[PDB]
Amino acid sequence: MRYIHSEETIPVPENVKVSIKSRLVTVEGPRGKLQKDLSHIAVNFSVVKKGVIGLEIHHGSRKDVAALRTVRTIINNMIIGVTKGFKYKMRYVYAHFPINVNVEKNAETGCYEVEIRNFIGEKIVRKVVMAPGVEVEISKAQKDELILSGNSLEAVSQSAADIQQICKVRNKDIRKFLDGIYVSEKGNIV
Amino acid sequence: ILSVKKNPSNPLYTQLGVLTKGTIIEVNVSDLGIVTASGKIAWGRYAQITNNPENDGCVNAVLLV
Amino acid sequence: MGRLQEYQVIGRHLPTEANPNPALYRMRIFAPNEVVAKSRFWYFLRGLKKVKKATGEIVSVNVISEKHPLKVKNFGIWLRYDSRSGTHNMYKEYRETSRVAAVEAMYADMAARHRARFRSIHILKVVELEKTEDVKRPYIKQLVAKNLSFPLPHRVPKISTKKIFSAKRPSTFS
Amino acid sequence: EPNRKWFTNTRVISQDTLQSFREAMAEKQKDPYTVLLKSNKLPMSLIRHQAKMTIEREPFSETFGPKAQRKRPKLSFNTVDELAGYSEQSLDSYHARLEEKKLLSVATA
Amino acid sequence: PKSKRARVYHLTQVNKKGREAKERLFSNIRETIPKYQHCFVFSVDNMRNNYLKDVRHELNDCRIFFGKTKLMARALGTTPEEEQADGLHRLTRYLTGTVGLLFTNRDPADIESYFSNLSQVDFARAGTVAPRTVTVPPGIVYSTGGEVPPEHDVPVSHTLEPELRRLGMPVRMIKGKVCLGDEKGEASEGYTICKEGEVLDSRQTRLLKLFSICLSEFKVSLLGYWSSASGEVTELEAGKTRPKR
RNA sequence: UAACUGAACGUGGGCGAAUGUCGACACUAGUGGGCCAUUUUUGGUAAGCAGAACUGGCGAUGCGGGAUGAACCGAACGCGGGGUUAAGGUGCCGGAGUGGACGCUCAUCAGACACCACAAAAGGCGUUAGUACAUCUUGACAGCAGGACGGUGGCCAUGGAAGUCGGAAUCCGCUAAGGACUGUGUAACAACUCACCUGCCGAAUGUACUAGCCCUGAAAAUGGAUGGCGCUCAAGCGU
RNA sequence: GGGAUGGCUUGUGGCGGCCAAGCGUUCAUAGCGACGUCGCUUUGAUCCUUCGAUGUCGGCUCUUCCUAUCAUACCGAAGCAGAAUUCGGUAAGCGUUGGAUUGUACCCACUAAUAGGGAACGAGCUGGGUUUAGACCGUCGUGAGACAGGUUAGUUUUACCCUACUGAUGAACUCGUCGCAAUGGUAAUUCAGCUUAGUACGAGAGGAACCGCUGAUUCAGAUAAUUGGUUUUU
Repeated sequence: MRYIHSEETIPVPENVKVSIKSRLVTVEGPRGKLQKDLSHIAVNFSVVKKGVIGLEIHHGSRKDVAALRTVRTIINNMIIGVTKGFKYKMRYVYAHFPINVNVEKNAETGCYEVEIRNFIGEKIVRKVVMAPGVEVEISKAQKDELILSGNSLEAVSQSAADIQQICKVRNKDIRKFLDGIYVSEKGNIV
Repeated sequence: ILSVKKNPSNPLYTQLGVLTKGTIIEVNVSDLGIVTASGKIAWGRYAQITNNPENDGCVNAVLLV
Repeated sequence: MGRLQEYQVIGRHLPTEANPNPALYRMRIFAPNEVVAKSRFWYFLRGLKKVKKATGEIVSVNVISEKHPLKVKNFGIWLRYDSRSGTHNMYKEYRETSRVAAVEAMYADMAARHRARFRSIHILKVVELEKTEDVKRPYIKQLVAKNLSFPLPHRVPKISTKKIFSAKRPSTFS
Repeated sequence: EPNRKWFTNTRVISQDTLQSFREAMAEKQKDPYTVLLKSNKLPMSLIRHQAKMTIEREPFSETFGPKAQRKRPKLSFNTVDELAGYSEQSLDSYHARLEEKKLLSVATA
Repeated sequence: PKSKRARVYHLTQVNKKGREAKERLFSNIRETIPKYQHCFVFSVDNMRNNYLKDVRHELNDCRIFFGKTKLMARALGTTPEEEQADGLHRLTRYLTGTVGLLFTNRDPADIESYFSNLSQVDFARAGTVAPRTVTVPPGIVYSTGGEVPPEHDVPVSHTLEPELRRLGMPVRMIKGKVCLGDEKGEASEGYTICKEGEVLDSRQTRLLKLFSICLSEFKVSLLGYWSSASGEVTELEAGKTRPKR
């Protein structure tokens, strides 16, 4: 079955500017500006109402209709990123060797870098380079905690996943060795 | 097994005592307690081989009760 | 199954001394021509009654033309078809302009979707859905919707196959 | 071919005859210098579970495991005095066996 | 449509009720009408509603129905052409949201007095406003989370630590003790579950329920009552404020 | 025959369904228990297979198409010219359509010559079309916020066992509803959760089958084959 | 004179009886049947039960391929504390040894490991099956002789042809110098020691790993200062 018309709607707050040109969405708000190329999905954008974006597919199959939900959630996440931001709080715990985490800003690349030392007594220094736009802060309120803040949910969550996956225990019982860095809390900055 | 009574393919096969499918053999049934009407022990009874021993590695038979 | 036409085929058993006036049997048959129409009549009549071609006669064959071929109609077709499992019912609907067009579309659709040929499809009933709420399948429930207006995105322009080379890249917006 | 004699007893023998035959043949095996004559025509076919019970009474699953219901061990002693004597004689036997094994670089092939 | 959610079959004794439960509710409500003089409508909104068993036990001579709102409305009769008794369609206008029926032969003044002084302290649900600020102090986490003095409190169970971490408290397991920060109460600040004048969500209410902190109350509010003798509905105080449909 | 009463054979006379259109000698051969195929019949095997009967073909035979070929399809042959076809084809090699209509399928070596085996009542949270049964504004499926109780820590057993180590039963009340309990958990409790019910919401869903196409459903060893390039609203599949 | 089964095969037994989703079946209520289950095929024993070559395999050298992975690389699970593992997955890049025993295929050691196959078994050399002619013993035969057999000694001896391979020249475009890179080949391998650290982990016994450093095994490409070897430097 091919459905003749299928539509989704996105409400837009007052402080958001959305510019779509050849399926390239540019969302700018108080915190910053994000861009995303959605040209790989056949979709027609329109202004159905004031502050309302309309997404429509004509003569599409069920897969083509279902793709609009992904596009809707992507644009909504961009709007939430430029309005409230995204914040991932991570906690690093240890049993015997205290894990040392250093955060600096590589200014030549314009991006933050995290150096992890003494992970279960290893002499190697693990290094994680952040995606641009993600800011790393060692939390002063709680103990042994990083905070990743940004406008791009994909960038912040991918940086968090990189920090988890660079600290993995190998050739040991994971029931006994609980060392590592884990994402404790996910939420919005504001 | 007490004797080979009939190999249906050839009387020479019965003379040689070949155990194949459909062969009538004579077995000692002393461990089954088959008794005559006055108390005599029936210790010999015919049975038929119901498998292919040359392909199975064992002889399986059914009593002719 | 070709350019089909609908035929009223009336036949009967041959009159004998026992039965001077045998009963007449009438069927509506979708067939490409009158020979196929009479053959299908004798096949279906052998399937129901003690009449065959050697013991019966074809009284009448008349083409049943559509009353309003310029009126767009919705048709419900109830049919049985033969598969490797057995006989199965299907009810389908087709939005066409005539019964013969609906039956041709049904034959093409059943061939495409279930690999059923003309030899293994029996047409039991073809009806016109006179009201909109009689429409049950969603693909025509979406066509009978109020104020149905849609565009035609990505229309490849009709370019002649004998003109091999073009000087500009074609547009797909007209 | 079907026949009535397929479903009849082919060799029968009575209680007293079988017992007398077995007793006489056993007396014949007692002497190694006495051998039978025409032994191929003689009925020589007539002449020639604690673990299971324990497993039946106590299954392996009820003995040890996550579903085990065993609570009382099986002992070879009844009171403390026989326990002490059992330990003493067990230690003595263990030491004697160790001395026996001691009395009884890798080696070449 | 191959890609579909696997519908889990439940190997439990209790099954879905269905239409027969609705018919039983209809029969019970339509049979309790000709035996009781007054029929009250009460409301318990945004409340745990687990003391209704105690209310039923205390009012032994009364009959309480707490079924579906629309089911109770259709049982009493929405229109005057289908009402079981006269004036019941006037009573059905108050049945919106979480409400219940109370068939009684007592004094309406006695019923109002009982549902006035009846009050039990209860756990807050999501959407309520926090009356105060609750903060678990840093250090060893106890069962009440600082409600009682720490010298009179058992430490919280070690099995609740993953639940607290999932609910957002950055607690940790030190020597079999759930501790916030360190063992000696250093290097961390207290965890503020809720702030005064803040709408409680499910996470905060679940944290308060785990720490046995009650920040709400169980109040049954009487909206109105229909009398069989007068054949009329007298509307009480909460009935004016509560919306009708 | 009781009988010109019959039996044959003569005398004389009168008067037939459709379609197509040879016999006897003489002399002289070669081959007379070959192969393959459809149908029918008889026996079996784990599967293969082994027999007979008729017919057709080959050995004796070229031509067009199956890329190619003893057994297939079409058609049988003097030397040439013109026209039309059969079987098979029309993206290029290759003469002829990137022809038209309606759909289906995306394959980590699809498919385009399949029927046989692998192989099954086989496994797919691939995708379409149907059939049956069921729920639903008296609010269906999914979610979110809560309840999920009392006799009772039911009986026996166990060092301890309170729904959740075991055995046997498995009832009643309050019900809107809640199992002498679905899992997590405790030494045992506690606590959480499931079944079930209510509040918010808003209109169609759920289960099992059936028919298509697709994935897997077992593969070795020099580098290679729908004939090759290549083909994805096909240059694949059905009409 | 005539000759010299194959899109087969692989990982899970048979016979007999129950149970059963289902297939059938309503004028006969029979018959097949997946999944299972049940009977026959020493309390860690015994060592006092090796059960028939008609069919033939090996070895040297050397190359390549397959994966159905023994080791190395990575990953998932297991009371997997550590150490050592076990089970499984992707993966053929790289390796997979030296010996004993012929009164006739298993043992031993080193090692990371001593994985399994194909291209033969549907005119390279060399030991058995294996067997021309001489001879002996055993069995059979009156015999010549034959064999249930056992032992000894014993004649095939190319290449200069074409192709393939390995290398070396080369006409045409004046000769020569310096270059580019389509295509073809392709290379590294494993272990040990120091430090981490007697640390993590552990009741104890024991006991790692990442980064860093230094050697060695096997393979490969060169080289002759030095040391052995070679002597027609006659």
